[PDB]
Amino acid sequence: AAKMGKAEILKYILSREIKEKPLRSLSRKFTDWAYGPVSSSLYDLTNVDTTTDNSVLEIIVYNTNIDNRHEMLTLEPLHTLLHTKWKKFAKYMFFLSFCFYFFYNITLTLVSYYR
Amino acid sequence: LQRARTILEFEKMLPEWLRSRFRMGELCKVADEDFRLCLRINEVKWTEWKTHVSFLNEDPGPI
Amino acid sequence: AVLIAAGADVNAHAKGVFFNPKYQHEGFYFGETPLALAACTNQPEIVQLLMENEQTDITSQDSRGNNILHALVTVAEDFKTQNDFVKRMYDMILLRSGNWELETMRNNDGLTPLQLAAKMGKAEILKYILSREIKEKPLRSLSRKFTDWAYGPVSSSLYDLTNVDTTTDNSVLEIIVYNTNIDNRHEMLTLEPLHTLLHTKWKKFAKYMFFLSFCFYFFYNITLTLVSYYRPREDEDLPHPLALTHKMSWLQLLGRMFVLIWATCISVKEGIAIFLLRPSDLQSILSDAWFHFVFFVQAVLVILSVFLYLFAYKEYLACLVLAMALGWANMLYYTRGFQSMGMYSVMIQKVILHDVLKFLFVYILFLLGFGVALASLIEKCSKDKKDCSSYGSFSDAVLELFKLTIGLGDLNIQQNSTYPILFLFLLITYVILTFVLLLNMLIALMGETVENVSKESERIWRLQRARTILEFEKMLPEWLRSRFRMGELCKVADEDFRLCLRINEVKWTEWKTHVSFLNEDPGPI
Amino acid sequence: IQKVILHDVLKFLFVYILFLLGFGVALASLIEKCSKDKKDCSSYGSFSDAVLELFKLTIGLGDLNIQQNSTYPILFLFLLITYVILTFVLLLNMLIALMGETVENVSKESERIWR
Ligand SMILES: CCCCCCCC/C=C/CCCCCCCC(=O)O[C@@H](COC(=O)CCCCCCCCCCCCCCC)COP(=O)([O-])OCC[N+](C)(C)C
Ligand SMILES: CCCCCCCC/C=C/CCCCCCCC(=O)O[C@@H](COC(=O)CCCCCCCCCCCCCCC)COP(=O)([O-])OCC[N+](C)(C)C
Ligand SMILES: CCCCCCCC/C=C\CCCCCCCC(=O)O[C@@H](COC(=O)CCCCCCCCCCCCCCC)COP(=O)([O-])OCC[N+](C)(C)C
Ligand SMILES: CCCCCCCC/C=C\CCCCCCCC(=O)O[C@@H](COC(=O)CCCCCCCCCCCCCCC)COP(=O)([O-])OCC[N+](C)(C)C
Ligand SMILES: CCCCCCCC/C=C\CCCCCCCC(=O)O[C@@H](COC(=O)CCCCCCCCCCCCCCC)COP(=O)([O-])OCC[N+](C)(C)C
Ligand SMILES: CCCCCCCC/C=C\CCCCCCCC(=O)O[C@@H](COC(=O)CCCCCCCCCCCCCCC)COP(=O)([O-])OCC[N+](C)(C)C
Ligand SMILES: CCCCCCCC/C=C\CCCCCCCC(=O)O[C@@H](COC(=O)CCCCCCCCCCCCCCC)COP(=O)([O-])OCC[N+](C)(C)C
Ligand SMILES: CCCCCCCC/C=C\CCCCCCCC(=O)O[C@@H](COC(=O)CCCCCCCCCCCCCCC)COP(=O)([O-])OCC[N+](C)(C)C
Ligand SMILES: CCCCCCCC/C=C\CCCCCCCC(=O)O[C@@H](COC(=O)CCCCCCCCCCCCCCC)COP(=O)([O-])OCC[N+](C)(C)C
Ligand SMILES: CCCCCCCC/C=C\CCCCCCCC(=O)O[C@@H](COC(=O)CCCCCCCCCCCCCCC)COP(=O)([O-])OCC[N+](C)(C)C
Ligand SMILES: CCCCCCCC/C=C\CCCCCCCC(=O)O[C@@H](COC(=O)CCCCCCCCCCCCCCC)COP(=O)([O-])OCC[N+](C)(C)C
Ligand SMILES: CCCCCCCC/C=C\CCCCCCCC(=O)O[C@@H](COC(=O)CCCCCCCCCCCCCCC)COP(=O)([O-])OCC[N+](C)(C)C
Ligand code: NA
Ligand code: NA
Repeated sequence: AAKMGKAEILKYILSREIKEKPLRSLSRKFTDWAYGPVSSSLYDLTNVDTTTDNSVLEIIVYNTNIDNRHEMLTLEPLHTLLHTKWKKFAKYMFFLSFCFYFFYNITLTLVSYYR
Repeated sequence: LQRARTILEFEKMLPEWLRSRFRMGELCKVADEDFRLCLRINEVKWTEWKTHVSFLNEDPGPI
Repeated sequence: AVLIAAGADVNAHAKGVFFNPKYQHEGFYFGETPLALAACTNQPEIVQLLMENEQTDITSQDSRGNNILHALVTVAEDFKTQNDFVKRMYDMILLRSGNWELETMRNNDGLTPLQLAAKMGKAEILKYILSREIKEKPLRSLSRKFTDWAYGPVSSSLYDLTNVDTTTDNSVLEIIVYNTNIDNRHEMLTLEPLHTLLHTKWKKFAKYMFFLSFCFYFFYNITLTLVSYYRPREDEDLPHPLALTHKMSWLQLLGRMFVLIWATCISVKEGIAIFLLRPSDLQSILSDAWFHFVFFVQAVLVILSVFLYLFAYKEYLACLVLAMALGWANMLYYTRGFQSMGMYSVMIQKVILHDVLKFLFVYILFLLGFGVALASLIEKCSKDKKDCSSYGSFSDAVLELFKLTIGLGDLNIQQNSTYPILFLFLLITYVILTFVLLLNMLIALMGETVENVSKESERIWRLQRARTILEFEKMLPEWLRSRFRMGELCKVADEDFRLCLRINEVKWTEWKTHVSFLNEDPGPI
Repeated sequence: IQKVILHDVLKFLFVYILFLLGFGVALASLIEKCSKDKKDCSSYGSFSDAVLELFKLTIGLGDLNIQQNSTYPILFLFLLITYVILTFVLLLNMLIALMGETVENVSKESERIWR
């Protein structure tokens, strides 16, 4: 479904929640607790995070064939998962890549202007 | 979408011991003899009032 | 119902940390009592069942001092997210209580439920309270809006001004104008008693104090300009004219004395105002205290140039010229006295922040980047003739590319370059990026900005004028505050005298027999 | 033409003249006397002369010489670039965008106004 860009089916599978008791273990979304209007849910990450090969997240980002990649990344477990990777490690590696490339351009400029 | 490609390219050049330090999700028991890694999202809904029946924990705090 | 009949305590307080959460997603605050829980979860039949029991204490307070009405204000949200149940729960509990005990109670911050709604920006609840009108006879004195007379489609109403006008501390009007936290101040000032009240203050005193502030600041800039343009330019005529360092009995000497005195008065007045309203937020520095900052810098540069001449350090002339240029630019503050020019100044502020700053960042990158590459391609000109290239250094190349952008001068492609074809390639690439792409895209992006903010620019202007009105009101003497008095004293109920504001109205669509009124005879009496 | 003059052009001219006359006095009072050996050492030598130079810059005629007879040459260049940003980048481009809003509204009614 991720490979062929079927966004309606993909939304249904990633957030499937079965409240009936004998078939509850077929869910991928679970309610952990609730009180009044407030609740907290858990989303299954088994074959969607990048800990295995050909995961759902990797297939969507690198899929040059389909035309709706930027709509499929709005879906519910994928959006928070990219946010968590940016906050923990990815924002600091991006700043360090900027600093090394800036110092590379400064030095190349100064040795060419002051020949 | 452009920033997402930058994130996954940074993730592949990390050593395997450092991939284990930055770990998305928590190990949870969702059913009898069924342990899955899960991601937590909170929510507030004011429009559909129902009696809550299906839950994993009776006590609703951060535990 | 089975538990209450068997002796369950109807006054218990759930006071744990889950019921008083530090962050929003970790719990659910509702006011800690069983009556408040049933109201906040939209259960109107349990609320009715609880209030009929005579053991239920309807006026109790929780750990932070909130009663039942404070708690409903805290959980309220707008119509798209929550519908209108919270407003309906407020009305049902208030009428059952039957007096003014609940709405005059203060929490641990010292706030009534009316003050708390203004502080938290709850616009739906605030609209309901300010215009509450109860037509049923025994509960009529709980109203804040009264019908004075009516005849056919024409009627005249009175609005209670008790804790909303600025005659007391922490009034509703003052809380809304100075609330830098919320994002909907300019929507809340459209509400019914607040809008006419600002109109009345402008007509009676505030429009005349605004004109007098303009005249004094204009004469201050005229005199500062004339004594700086007409300095004694002679080397032998040393003394600076400002403040009369050599008393010479010259007529019109008082303008040179006016500038030194008036610059001190600005620097004290703006020194106090920046102290009392200090922002912890850069968006509030630009949206409230901008013209406090730039009037203060201008007055300091005038005082600082006086000390530099009296010690003769020659840098006094630089401080004077920066003070003149900033002074005439500061005249744009006074456009907010008109609707047409005031909305135009709102547009200027939005276009600078959304469009102009992004353009300047990319343009300077292209200017400095192409500037070094062209300058390092030019050979030495120490041989026979001088003046063989205008791109001979980095400073010279940047100046030539800047003049090309604004279209001044001439273009010579015959420089002293080692590679003349490569020189022309880089120069044409610069023209395409700036003349064809970036300047034309700036015009198109401004068209999108103008379309969005034109919907809101009238309400943003009225918020700016409202801050000017309340600042003028605080500098009046107490005997003169009594002369300009909003409202009239009216008898709205038996032994109940309130200050009220009158608003007239014509309604052609709902025909009814008029029953509730304060006066049988409908004229101006 | 009548609607654009009244709604857009008159507001532009008021703010432009304030910037023109205000920056004109400040630049002119920074220029030294030219009574010594050579004449014609500055084109900003008076208030009338400085206003003419800033007007020609706006409509793009002539040449630009930053080497005047200023006491403080860096301060002279700072005020001149600030004038360019306020008029060339901000006010002239915003005028085009505001005319687009005026054309959209009055095009609905312009046939009935003509009749
Ligand atoms: C401290 C010196 C500042 C200027 C320095 C220049 C470079 C630094 C630039 C820094 C970034 C600029 C961003 C400014 C954003 C807000 C501007 C603004 O208020 O827009 C207003 C337009 O009228 C103006 O005042 C704008 C004109 C530009 C400033 C004048 C240039 C200086 C002139 C001479 C140069 C001498 C400089 C001498 C000192 C170096 C209208 O806005 P508003 O809708 O009414 O809402 C704000 C008002 N409110 C907050 C009360 C509600
Ligand atoms: C698309 C159009 C827009 C373009 C805009 C950007 C384009 C910028 C264009 C730049 C072209 C000018 C540089 C060429 C070099 C000339 C020589 C020179 O004197 O350089 C000197 C440095 O000069 C400076 O430091 C410049 C000072 C102004 C800085 C930017 C203005 C701030 C605007 C804020 C207002 C914001 C408004 C408020 C916001 C609402 C030193 O070099 P030198 O070799 O030693 O020279 C001899 C020195 N001597 C002269 C004393 C003897
Ligand atoms: C907890 C957060 C940090 C955790 C991870 C940190 C360790 C790193 C993890 C793994 C090691 C890195 C593998 C190879 C590195 C090669 C470097 C290189 O060629 O540049 C690469 C940047 O590469 C970067 O990731 C930027 C940071 C430099 C890493 C240097 C490691 C030492 C740490 C710091 C040393 C002392 C500094 C101390 C600073 C205080 C190329 O950049 P690019 O963006 O990939 O490609 C260009 C853009 N493009 C896509 C358009 C083409
Ligand atoms: C019935 C209607 C009138 C009733 C009230 C009248 C009495 C006054 C009431 C109270 C007294 C005033 C208190 C202090 C005054 C200090 C002056 C000063 O520093 O300038 C202040 C203006 O201040 C003004 O209000 C403008 C009018 C000057 C008041 C002078 C009183 C004598 C009256 C006239 C004398 C003879 C003239 C005769 C004319 C025919 C500063 O202006 P600002 O706007 O506050 O701040 C700058 C803008 N900013 C916010 C961006 C920073
Ligand atoms: C225009 C100059 C061009 C050249 C300037 C160059 C720089 C340009 C810089 C900025 C451009 C803007 C310039 C500022 C304009 C003036 C301020 C103002 O707004 O006045 C306003 C009111 O003020 C009046 O009452 C009108 C003046 C009548 C005389 C009253 C004198 C007061 C003394 C009496 C007491 C004596 C007490 C003293 C002794 C005790 C006019 O606005 P309005 O729209 O008519 O108000 C109605 C608004 N409403 C309909 C929405 C409700
Ligand atoms: C074309 C004939 C041939 C040439 C004739 C040449 C000579 C012509 C002489 C005089 C006519 C000059 C204009 C005066 C009338 C403007 C009307 C207007 O819309 O004002 C508006 C603002 O506009 C201002 O008033 C702001 C200041 C403008 C500067 C002129 C001072 C006004 C007093 C005149 C003294 C003269 C000083 C200037 C001397 C040149 C009114 O403000 P507002 O009501 O709050 O906002 C409107 C929005 N609303 C309608 C929905 C509420
Ligand atoms: C000019 C004189 C020097 C000033 C320098 C420092 C001034 C900076 C101080 C204050 C302005 C910073 C923003 C604070 C308020 C945010 C609101 C906003 O509109 O920002 C916008 C622009 O912001 C950017 O991201 C542009 C990137 C660079 C801006 C700063 C460097 C100036 C570039 C070279 C200039 C030097 C040239 C000098 C020589 C020619 C964010 O983009 P947005 O999405 O459209 O915002 C929508 C609103 N929102 C945030 C709520 C979503
Ligand atoms: C408050 C903050 C706002 C300030 C303004 C805003 C920030 C503006 C940012 C930067 C402005 C200044 C840039 C640094 C260079 C200094 C210039 C210099 O000193 O010239 C000297 C060094 O010149 C060189 O060595 C060659 C150039 C080196 C830097 C390469 C520029 C490309 C950067 C591209 C990306 C940069 C930007 C990226 C996008 C933003 C020599 O030059 P000269 O011609 O031989 O001098 C003759 C006189 N003299 C012989 C007596 C000495
Ligand atoms: C995917 C495709 C995109 C990229 C494609 C390339 C890949 C990039 C990789 C490498 C770059 C290849 C150049 C090698 C470096 C040599 C430079 C050199 O010698 O200067 C040469 C000029 O050079 C130019 O003017 C053109 C350079 C850019 C070519 C790319 C065209 C861009 C498309 C736009 C198409 C229109 C542009 C055509 C404009 C001519 C000649 O030097 P000279 O000054 O003549 O010698 C002195 C004069 N004399 C003869 C009297 C003795
Ligand atoms: C040009 C020659 C000298 C003329 C001077 C006197 C001419 C004045 C005579 C008549 C025009 C005045 C308006 C009367 C009719 C109102 C309709 C209107 O569109 O006005 C608008 C502009 O009005 C302003 O407020 C602009 C502020 C200054 C205008 C007057 C000074 C000119 C500035 C310097 C020029 C001198 C430059 C000379 C040297 C270069 C009001 O804004 P609006 O909200 O968009 O209006 C919508 C319609 N409404 C009112 C129904 C709401
Ligand atoms: C019908 C109404 C429409 C009329 C047109 C529209 C109205 C236009 C408004 C104004 C136009 C005229 C401005 C007044 C100055 C007179 C100029 C002068 O006489 O020069 C003399 C005085 O020059 C000086 O003393 C220095 C400048 C003083 C005023 C400061 C201007 C800043 C105002 C900023 C805000 C103002 C605007 C605010 C926004 C609107 C000397 O100058 P000179 O170079 O040495 O002369 C040489 C020849 N001579 C030696 C033989 C003598
Ligand atoms: C909240 C922050 C906003 C406000 C910040 C400041 C607060 C305002 C409060 C006080 C103003 C501070 C200046 C003190 C007065 C001294 C003036 C002076 O001596 O002239 C100086 C130049 O001066 C300049 O060119 C820059 C002046 C404006 C600086 C503000 C930058 C605006 C942001 C835009 C950033 C880019 C702008 C950078 C452009 C350089 C030097 O004089 P000179 O001509 O060199 O001397 C003769 C030449 N000689 C050396 C050969 C012998
Ligand atoms: Na031109
Ligand atoms: Na030209």
